[PDB]
Amino acid sequence: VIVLCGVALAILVGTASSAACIAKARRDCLTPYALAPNATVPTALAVLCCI
Amino acid sequence: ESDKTFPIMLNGQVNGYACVVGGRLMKPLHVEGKIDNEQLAAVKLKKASMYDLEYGDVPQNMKSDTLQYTSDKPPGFYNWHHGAVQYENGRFTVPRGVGGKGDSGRPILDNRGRVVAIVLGGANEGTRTALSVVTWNQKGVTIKDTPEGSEPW
Amino acid sequence: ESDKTFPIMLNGQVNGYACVVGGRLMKPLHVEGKIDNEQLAAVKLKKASMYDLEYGDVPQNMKSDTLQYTSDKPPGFYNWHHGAVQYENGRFTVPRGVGGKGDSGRPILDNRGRVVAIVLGGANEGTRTALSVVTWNQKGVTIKDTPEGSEPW
Amino acid sequence: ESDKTFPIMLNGQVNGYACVVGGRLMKPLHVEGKIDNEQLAAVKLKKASMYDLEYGDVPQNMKSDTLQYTSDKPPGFYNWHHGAVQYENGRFTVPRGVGGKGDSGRPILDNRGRVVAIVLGGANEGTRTALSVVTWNQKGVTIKDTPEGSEPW
Repeated sequence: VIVLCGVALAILVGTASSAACIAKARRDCLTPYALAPNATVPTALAVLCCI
Repeated sequence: ESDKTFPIMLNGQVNGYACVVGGRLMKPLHVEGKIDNEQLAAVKLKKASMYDLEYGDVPQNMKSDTLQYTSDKPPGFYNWHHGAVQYENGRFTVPRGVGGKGDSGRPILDNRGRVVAIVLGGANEGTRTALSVVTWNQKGVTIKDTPEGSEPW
Repeated sequence: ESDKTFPIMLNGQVNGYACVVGGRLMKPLHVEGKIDNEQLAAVKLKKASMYDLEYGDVPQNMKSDTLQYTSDKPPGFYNWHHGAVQYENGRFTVPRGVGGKGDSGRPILDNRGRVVAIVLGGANEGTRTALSVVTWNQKGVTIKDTPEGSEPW
Repeated sequence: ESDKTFPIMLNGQVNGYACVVGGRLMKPLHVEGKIDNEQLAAVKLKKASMYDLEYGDVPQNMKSDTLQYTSDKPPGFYNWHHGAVQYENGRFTVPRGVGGKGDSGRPILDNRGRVVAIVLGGANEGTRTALSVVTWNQKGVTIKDTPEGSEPW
């Protein structure tokens, strides 16, 4: 039971960290273009991190 | 300037001057207070802390009345609520002692009534005062330009 | 008119008008917004949903400061904030084009200054525009007169 | 007077006045209402119930400009919002009829622009009206005066 719970906790924390890092990268790479007109953004970053 | 630049109020004091540009409001993050306009008080402010700013979408009524972004900034004199500002060597400077706290968010103006930079702070270099501001770029990038010793008003 | 007719605020825009008649305050139900008067903001409204209206008892200071109603309706021209309205064939009509959304709750006046009806909407026949309003009757009966194709303004 | 004397408002009606004297804000206890001023609304009011008053330290940005007080009370006529008050026999008499509800908290001024007392109410003596006020004293003392039949305004 301890081993399975530890595996679940490790998966949960890894996913949470990845989500936080992705959202911070989206913020960082998008907020300069959101404060300006004509956002000629290479759409790979948005398409990757929109979902 | 007067028509579309709404002070932020707090404790009976003005702490800055929020500006609506291109259909979006901008307000310096370091400053605190309330916006006098009830409509702007109902906007959700997304914070870009790396630029020391938050932004939100202006309502449908106010969309037509906003200042204009710009990109081209020849060095020289530019308009300002307290007068004229000198742009040189990729740096904005003002006569020493003009401006201060409570003046954050003031837009630097161009001749055609277009916004060039937003005042965040000022650094005193003895002879003049260097403005820490956020500027645009030819690729449409809002660069926050802050000289050494800048103090966020 | 100007003193006793009040604006309704919707996100800071006018979207209708509330009329004070005989010490009671009416407001269209389809129009949603806040009354500009703080006193009227404290009036509880009970809704006659089939008449698309809500009425409330105005406080004691403005019970005297109110529009006077009337019931005599000879056919002909009657006063209106946007000009003249024609009462003909038991129908209220205006030149086709004047009036629209946000004009709901506008009072229709008599020449002596009394109120005859309150506008709720309009339908265009092409030649003129027929107004869906509320009209009073000789028996003291208020009919919500809505021509076919009436659209609430 | 006009700059530094603040109405007290309740339900959209002015029902009282608060005054700033000597770097401190005071207000009639009997009256209920907000104070429109942000800092005064944010001031903590210590309530002296037998004095029928609450006092609060005025903030620093306006403590510099506050009403001056006095203890010396030579007899004679004294100017006030609705004219002049006659001071005699340790009593503030005013012509009969003058004043009523909502005038509480109005300062009584000196000819040299100094505050001497605050009115709380009035009682018609017949040809005049005796003011119940809060006088001061030469020994650094403040005395409430409530003429028999004093009516809280």
